[PDB]
Amino acid sequence: AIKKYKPITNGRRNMTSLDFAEITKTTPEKSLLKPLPKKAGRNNQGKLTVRHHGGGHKRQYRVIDFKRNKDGINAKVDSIQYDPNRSANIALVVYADGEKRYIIAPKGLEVGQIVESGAEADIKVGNALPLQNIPVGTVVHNIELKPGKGGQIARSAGASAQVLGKEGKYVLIRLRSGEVRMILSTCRATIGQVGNLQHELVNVGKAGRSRWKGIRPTVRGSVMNPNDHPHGGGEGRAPIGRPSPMSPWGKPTLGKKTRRGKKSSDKLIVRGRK
Amino acid sequence: VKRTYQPNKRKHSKVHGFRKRMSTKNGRKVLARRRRKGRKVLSA
RNA sequence: AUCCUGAGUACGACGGAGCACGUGAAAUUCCGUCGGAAUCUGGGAGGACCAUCUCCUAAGGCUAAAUACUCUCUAGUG
RNA sequence: CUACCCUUGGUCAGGUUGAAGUUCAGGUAACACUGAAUGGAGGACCGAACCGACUUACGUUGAAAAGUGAGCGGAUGAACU
RNA sequence: UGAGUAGCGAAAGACGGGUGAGAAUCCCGUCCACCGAUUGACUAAGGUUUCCAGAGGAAGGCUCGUCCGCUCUGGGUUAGUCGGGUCCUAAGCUGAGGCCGACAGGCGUAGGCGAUGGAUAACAGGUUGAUAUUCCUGUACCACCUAUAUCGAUGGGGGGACGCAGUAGGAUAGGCGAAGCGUGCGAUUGGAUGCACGUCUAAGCAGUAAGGCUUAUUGGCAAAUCCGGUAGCUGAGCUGUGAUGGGGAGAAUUCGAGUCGUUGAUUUCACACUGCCGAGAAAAGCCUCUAGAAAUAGGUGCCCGUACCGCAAACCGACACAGGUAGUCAAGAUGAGAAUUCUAAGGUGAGCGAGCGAACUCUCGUUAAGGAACUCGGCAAAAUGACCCCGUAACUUCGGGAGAAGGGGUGCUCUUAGAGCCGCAGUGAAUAGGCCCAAGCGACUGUUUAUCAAAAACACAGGUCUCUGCUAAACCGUAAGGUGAUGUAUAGGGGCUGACGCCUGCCCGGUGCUGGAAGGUUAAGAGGAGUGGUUGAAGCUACGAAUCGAAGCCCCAGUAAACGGCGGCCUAAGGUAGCGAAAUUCCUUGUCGGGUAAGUUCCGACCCGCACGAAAGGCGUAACGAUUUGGGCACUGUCUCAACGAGA
RNA sequence: UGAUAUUGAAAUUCGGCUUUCUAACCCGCACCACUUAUCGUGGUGGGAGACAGUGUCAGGCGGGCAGUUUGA
RNA sequence: GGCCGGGCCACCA
Ligand SMILES: [K+]
Ligand SMILES: [K+]
Ligand SMILES: [K+]
Ligand SMILES: [K+]
Ligand SMILES: [K+]
Ligand SMILES: [K+]
Ligand SMILES: [Mg+2]
Ligand SMILES: [Mg+2]
Ligand SMILES: [Mg+2]
Ligand SMILES: [Mg+2]
Ligand SMILES: [Mg+2]
Ligand SMILES: [Mg+2]
Ligand SMILES: [Mg+2]
Ligand SMILES: [Mg+2]
Ligand SMILES: [Mg+2]
Ligand SMILES: [Mg+2]
Ligand SMILES: [Mg+2]
Ligand SMILES: [Mg+2]
Ligand SMILES: [Mg+2]
Ligand SMILES: [Mg+2]
Ligand SMILES: [Mg+2]
Ligand SMILES: [Mg+2]
Ligand SMILES: [Mg+2]
Ligand SMILES: [Mg+2]
Ligand SMILES: [Mg+2]
Ligand SMILES: [Mg+2]
Ligand SMILES: [Mg+2]
Ligand SMILES: [Mg+2]
Ligand SMILES: [Mg+2]
Ligand SMILES: [Mg+2]
Ligand SMILES: [Mg+2]
Ligand SMILES: [Mg+2]
Ligand SMILES: [Mg+2]
Ligand SMILES: [Mg+2]
Ligand SMILES: [Mg+2]
Ligand SMILES: [Mg+2]
Ligand SMILES: [Mg+2]
Ligand SMILES: [Mg+2]
Ligand SMILES: [Mg+2]
Ligand SMILES: [Mg+2]
Ligand SMILES: [Mg+2]
Ligand SMILES: [Mg+2]
Ligand SMILES: [Mg+2]
Ligand SMILES: [Mg+2]
Ligand SMILES: [Mg+2]
Ligand SMILES: [Mg+2]
Ligand SMILES: [Mg+2]
Ligand SMILES: [Mg+2]
Ligand SMILES: [Mg+2]
Ligand SMILES: [Mg+2]
Ligand SMILES: [Mg+2]
Ligand SMILES: [Mg+2]
Ligand SMILES: [Mg+2]
Ligand SMILES: [Mg+2]
Ligand SMILES: [Mg+2]
Ligand SMILES: [Mg+2]
Ligand SMILES: [Mg+2]
Ligand SMILES: [Mg+2]
Ligand SMILES: [Mg+2]
Ligand SMILES: [Mg+2]
Ligand SMILES: [Mg+2]
Ligand SMILES: [Mg+2]
Ligand SMILES: [Mg+2]
Ligand SMILES: [Mg+2]
Ligand SMILES: [Mg+2]
Ligand SMILES: [Mg+2]
Ligand SMILES: [Mg+2]
Ligand SMILES: [Mg+2]
Ligand SMILES: [Mg+2]
Ligand SMILES: [Mg+2]
Ligand SMILES: [Mg+2]
Ligand SMILES: [Mg+2]
Ligand SMILES: [Mg+2]
Ligand SMILES: [Mg+2]
Ligand SMILES: [Mg+2]
Ligand SMILES: [Mg+2]
Ligand SMILES: [Mg+2]
Ligand SMILES: [Mg+2]
Ligand SMILES: [Mg+2]
Repeated sequence: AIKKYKPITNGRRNMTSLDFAEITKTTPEKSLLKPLPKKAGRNNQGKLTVRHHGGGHKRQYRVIDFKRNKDGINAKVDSIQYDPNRSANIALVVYADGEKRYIIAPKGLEVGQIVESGAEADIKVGNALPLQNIPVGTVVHNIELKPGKGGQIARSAGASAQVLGKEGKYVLIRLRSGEVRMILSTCRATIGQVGNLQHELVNVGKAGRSRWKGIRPTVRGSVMNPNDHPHGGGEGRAPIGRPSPMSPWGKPTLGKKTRRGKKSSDKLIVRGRK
Repeated sequence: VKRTYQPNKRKHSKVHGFRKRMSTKNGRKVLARRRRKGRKVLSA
């Protein structure tokens, strides 16, 4: 659940945190870690191309099996662990042959539970199957967009999608955003909903806690100078002062759609959202 | 108060040294200009 | 004059450039895109264009000299 | 030099307060809930080093092309290096 | 010229003796004084001979100079083990082939380079004018070589291997004491026979150790007896040896004692343990698995750095410049303390002096009576201040406010809390919060105009809108390639608002955005009816209307935490709640009340809002503030009104 | 946003429209090899497909950026 | 001015 701190300081006022009661092991699995140096929003030219990234705690990457391509072998869930690199918790699963892997922790998954993947797997939480063999109405997560590439959709905390129907070589799915779209029937998905549902409930509480997460402060355009931002300048506070609010790079930024035309996925998207 | 020049042998050689000048066409242009003018010192 | 004589070439449209020439009565030369010939009864030019006449024979290549310059060298000059 | 960032190191005399939890003693059908103890949280408090630069005095052909004296803000953090 | 004028760069010196042509300034001595969480000692960077000795005094040195970081001459830096290379990787840089680009070039794979990190064998003593873990002496260790009698990965696995805070312990360094033992001294100032110190000794090699942790079968590219699945290891310190050696308070090359108590780390065990969320490098060295294919003795061990300065007279500041410069060592008295004051170790007396004791300037101390009358403003100063014990309001988000406020105590001696003793005064010095009432702004810690602005400005946690289905959107780049992200709608970008509480009204006509209708309009292109020039014509040539032909625009709808607007019959609609002479009110010192003897400021009201108003948010709001504003207590040379004293 | 080139085969329906196909082109998809390699190239599947992307031409938007004007 | 029913397009003394 959510822990509500007592207002012992002005910083602690209204601050909340996860209690981490689902985390059964507090340290990662050594053989599955990899270094992850920070980019701080800077590209291969050394130039900042995304604002507000930098600093934050040191983090090691956990190698996650998004593919779930180890078919026909049972795996026991050994522990649920904290992953600094994503909003969901992860689960260390041990296969019957001794291979140890990390998977996204589904809601309700428990230590000692047996998960398996493949066309013949049962419809149970944590099992990964092709969308061809998943019944209509099933809630799934970690959905592939291309066969064998690994799950790409519905991976953050609490994420899910529901299977709607089968139309030829595609399966209809309603995604968490509300979009309804077709996905190839050979693409795999995992049964259930991603866990750690209380992740979005955290009241960060203070600026420094944002800093620990690598978020650098955002400066509003209205308090810049005209050579910095379309909203810059003016004496005293100013309203927008042009027909549309603008991004720092000079493009309308309230309601203007940015999805590009003539994409190959237009034929596959039946109903959109966001 | 702290002044602008804080000497550093390594920094000075890596930014202004001979090999750094040879490393780019414009650095080689610098060396050619200094040889043409007749400088005793071509680089660090 | 029986056969041969440089083909995606010449050329044309659109967009440009180079020609003293700013697209103009703009020939003549070149580039991109797209189209695209004729075969000595042939082809090109003579400042739009047509006919006659006149001159030439593209779409392969090579070629000294007269010309440009002086970090230099040798001998000199103002 | 300076701004931001990346990798890898270093530093923060002392004093104060006393969050969550836990134990005990109650209390209960159960659970709330109460008291003591313990516990040691915090961009927490006072205050050296250290980092600043609010006031004032001096300096203004300066000791100094931005400083000095006296107080002053922060000082386990969005810290300083 | 100004002019023998300003200055001569933070400070304590005095005298004796010496040297010399010449001495406040050089050397030596005694006394005095300054620093001492450092003005002491040692590393790093940087400088690059400034280091040492002898000689010198033209110039340099803010004076002098016999002296010198200056000049001349001659010297000085010694490593198998220290730091670096012959080891390892991070960021980053580079990059065979490769991808991309008018050229030049950009990017990138394997690979490589690259410490600020990982690995890694030497300690004690002595010695010089100048070097020393480098030279010498003593005692070691490591790698390789030879001589005299299983090995295995450029493979697998393990390990290396890691945050932050707090707690209780072990041990040791260090401090203090008694003098146990030893070594000096026992003093003409009244007295005593007591005063002053020392009490050490490494690596290595042995032993020990408080502690701390904890059989079978079958995926890791082939195999595994290893790892994975299933049914004992570490460890500060101690003791001995090292060493009948060395060092020693001292005594005359010889001799000279190394113990008891107490305290006890900031060091180490050790990121051991516990807790927490923000979840905390890599690679090699190393161990092991598989495929696969000894001791002893003697010897050998390279390159680079090594002087000196180094919180500065040698570095960065043009200077022998009141500034800047990473780490380490951390004594005594007092104390919570690395605060304070005085001292130790050790260093230093500051590269102009001598007088005088005017004005004036600067720094400092005191001040009758009064006590903010000063002034824009209590600016500055004064006052408060440590510890122990009582006691403590409105308000509140129940944490706070709070050290609220306001009181009391403190010296020394003796007896077991009392009894006394002394002063004007007992935290007797130094250092150590002033407090209260009220209003505006911003919630808060934080950030900002290096060098006239620190704030009410920025940020912020929180809110909302919007974009984005992943080769995401957004962003850098011509591209390749990247960031976003090794993320995936509980995610990422952009706008606005700015904790929290109660809330956030009306208008979609206009503009923007989003979606509809394919009706009008339009380009390239297609389509060729027709015509002019020329040759009755073809033909060549210059033009040329039917019509087909996208988006956009026009049209329709929606959308205001989009841009905006919120009346004077007109409109799209005419301002809801709340607030209001306001950081907004021109008139204006509005009017009334409060506060003062007197109040253009302030507080509370009124509404007549020139010209408030609901996320360019409205109204409140505990806590917070080197913020702005009004009042009060304390307190004072701010003032009446100036006087005296100290220093420059 | 349209035409055209790259750019191919069949149909349906009114020079177009529409559907289907695979073989060009594409895949920051999978596996395989070069090869101890998240680059690249090749191979094989899968996806997509005459679209997309790119060249040329044309119309539109375009203070994002630029050169300038804004009298006496 | 073009075209269509006022709207789009066009206009280098
Ligand atoms: K989370
Ligand atoms: K040395
Ligand atoms: K409107
Ligand atoms: K509208
Ligand atoms: K009013
Ligand atoms: K107003
Ligand atoms: Mg952002
Ligand atoms: Mg902001
Ligand atoms: Mg501004
Ligand atoms: Mg602008
Ligand atoms: Mg503006
Ligand atoms: Mg304004
Ligand atoms: Mg020919
Ligand atoms: Mg031309
Ligand atoms: Mg021409
Ligand atoms: Mg012409
Ligand atoms: Mg021609
Ligand atoms: Mg220290
Ligand atoms: Mg604090
Ligand atoms: Mg410093
Ligand atoms: Mg600053
Ligand atoms: Mg100061
Ligand atoms: Mg404070
Ligand atoms: Mg403080
Ligand atoms: Mg003069
Ligand atoms: Mg005189
Ligand atoms: Mg004068
Ligand atoms: Mg004078
Ligand atoms: Mg004078
Ligand atoms: Mg001086
Ligand atoms: Mg002293
Ligand atoms: Mg010397
Ligand atoms: Mg002199
Ligand atoms: Mg010398
Ligand atoms: Mg490269
Ligand atoms: Mg190329
Ligand atoms: Mg190093
Ligand atoms: Mg020496
Ligand atoms: Mg690790
Ligand atoms: Mg502990
Ligand atoms: Mg200490
Ligand atoms: Mg810790
Ligand atoms: Mg030395
Ligand atoms: Mg010196
Ligand atoms: Mg001096
Ligand atoms: Mg100095
Ligand atoms: Mg300094
Ligand atoms: Mg201490
Ligand atoms: Mg002190
Ligand atoms: Mg008085
Ligand atoms: Mg008096
Ligand atoms: Mg009084
Ligand atoms: Mg007055
Ligand atoms: Mg007055
Ligand atoms: Mg004051
Ligand atoms: Mg005190
Ligand atoms: Mg008393
Ligand atoms: Mg603030
Ligand atoms: Mg602050
Ligand atoms: Mg300033
Ligand atoms: Mg000014
Ligand atoms: Mg200031
Ligand atoms: Mg990437
Ligand atoms: Mg704001
Ligand atoms: Mg506001
Ligand atoms: Mg509104
Ligand atoms: Mg409308
Ligand atoms: Mg059109
Ligand atoms: Mg058209
Ligand atoms: Mg007015
Ligand atoms: Mg008054
Ligand atoms: Mg008022
Ligand atoms: Mg307003
Ligand atoms: Mg608004
Ligand atoms: Mg006062
Ligand atoms: Mg197009
Ligand atoms: Mg402009
Ligand atoms: Mg110009
Ligand atoms: Mg005029």
